[PDB]
Amino acid sequence: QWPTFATQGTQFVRDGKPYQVLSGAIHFQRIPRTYWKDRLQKARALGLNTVETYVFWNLVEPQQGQFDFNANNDVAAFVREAAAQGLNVILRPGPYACAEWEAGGYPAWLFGKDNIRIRSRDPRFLAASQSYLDAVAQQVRPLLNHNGGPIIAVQVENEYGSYDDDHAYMADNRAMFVKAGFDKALLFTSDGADMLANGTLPGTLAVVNFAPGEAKSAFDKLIKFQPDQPRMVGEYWAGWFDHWGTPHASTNAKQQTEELEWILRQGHSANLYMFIGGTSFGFMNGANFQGNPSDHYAPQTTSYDYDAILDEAGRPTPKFALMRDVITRVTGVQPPALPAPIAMAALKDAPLRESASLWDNLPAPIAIDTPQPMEHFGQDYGYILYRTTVTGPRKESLYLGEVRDVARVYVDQKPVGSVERRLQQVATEVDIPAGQHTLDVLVENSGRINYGPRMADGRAGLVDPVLLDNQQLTNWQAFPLPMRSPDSIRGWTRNTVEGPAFHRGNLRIGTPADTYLDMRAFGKGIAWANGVNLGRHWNIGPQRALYFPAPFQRKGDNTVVVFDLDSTAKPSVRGLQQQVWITPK
Repeated sequence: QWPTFATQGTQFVRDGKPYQVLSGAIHFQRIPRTYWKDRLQKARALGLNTVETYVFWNLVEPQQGQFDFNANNDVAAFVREAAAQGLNVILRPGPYACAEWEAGGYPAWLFGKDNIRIRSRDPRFLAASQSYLDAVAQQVRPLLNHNGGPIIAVQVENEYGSYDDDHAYMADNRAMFVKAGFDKALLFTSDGADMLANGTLPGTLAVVNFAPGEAKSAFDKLIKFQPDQPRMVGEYWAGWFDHWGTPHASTNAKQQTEELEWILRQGHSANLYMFIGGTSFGFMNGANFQGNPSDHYAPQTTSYDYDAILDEAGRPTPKFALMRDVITRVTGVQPPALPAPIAMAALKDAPLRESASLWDNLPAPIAIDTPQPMEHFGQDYGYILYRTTVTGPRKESLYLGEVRDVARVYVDQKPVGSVERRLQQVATEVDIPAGQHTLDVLVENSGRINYGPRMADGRAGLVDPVLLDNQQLTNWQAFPLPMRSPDSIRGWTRNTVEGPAFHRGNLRIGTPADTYLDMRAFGKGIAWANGVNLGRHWNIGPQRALYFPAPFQRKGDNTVVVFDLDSTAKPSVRGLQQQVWITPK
């Protein structure tokens, strides 16, 4: 039996004794499962006594009614590994996680044709929430603290106060958590310090989330709001995340270390966000679109390095020893040793000598009168092509409206422009020769918005009327391109191909070892290595390589396939022992 965990006045208690929660965020779906134990042992080496993780709904119910808690989705196995390393667990199932993650964690299929309003009291959304909460609770039921397990606390929703203040909606969520059985652990909410009246529920513990430099101010607000309960920072943002096209974050370790010591010397509990951020593999990054008039769509990078205590690859940064020493001073307890370090390896340049045109890799066409977003065709992530026929000679403006999120436009497979809502673009000029010609509008889902008043419109692809000058274009074909396996690619040749195209070759590995796959030869797209979609690459930066951890590798030849929207002059890849950061173009 794990020790009991409760509150008693202004403190937490564990087996009835005063207890200060010392927690770090590790998202188990962002860390290779083989490496869960390593990251948990590093959390213990910092002096932490607790790990905290979200569950991402869109990974564990990828198709409605079809749950998956296998492999890297195995939340119960992650929790058991944490217990095995002597750590309490704080579980945050959402359903909304935020987390700089695709759609804040919401399944793509919620944005389909039924016109469900997410994060609201739409009965379809509430029923879908309950089904998901029941499923997660069944996975972890014996692990909940009142059943004798290590899960000491469970968060209800996430920062709802930054979204709205419908207290009935929050009460509905608490009641769903209770029906699922999560009341066998301490329930709580987290909010920004100015958002507590909006996001909380009387009778349920609140904790506060805040940035470096805000600790004194934010705790003053939490204590005023909730004077008779324990004090905890549910997320101390000890780092920050990146957007494509903006510099890699560099945050102030001295500030964070001194403020952490101040927090802990008050007796307050804390969760460091992130302890390690890891990677949003595949298409699973999020995006911002904030509320000010000068704010626009802003997609996040594949790496979730976060300038965290541990970097993306699990290596301690200088901030690790700084904060470890803080916790050692406060607790008076010498922490356990770090595990043996996990090595990085360099791999020689490997040409990718085969190419395959995207145009030779389309599915059967789907007939539509006007473009529709990808969820209309059952598609969650990746690309979608819209095709129609046009007649020239015309040099006119093609209006696409609010593209979600990047459109490449072609005429007879020759590029004639691009349109990104990131850049406030809604149209491109197109030159159409005399006669009939094929207009192709290829759209990338760059990641559904994960936060803010715009996140409920999670439709990806095209949604607006398409016009050429003042004439609406109708009668199209849609081609969903989720790119679920590279094994299906056809049209392979050793000739040069224009973008958009795939590129393939072997990367020989003697003994598997963590490496960064250098993407500097390429323009923009995604990459598979040994059959794993490692995520996105883009020459505008700041990230320019892709983490390829040892457990995704095999001994000997490893197939690499790289998708590039742009024509690639010299396609090849190499193994680096460090991330490549550049100043955005």
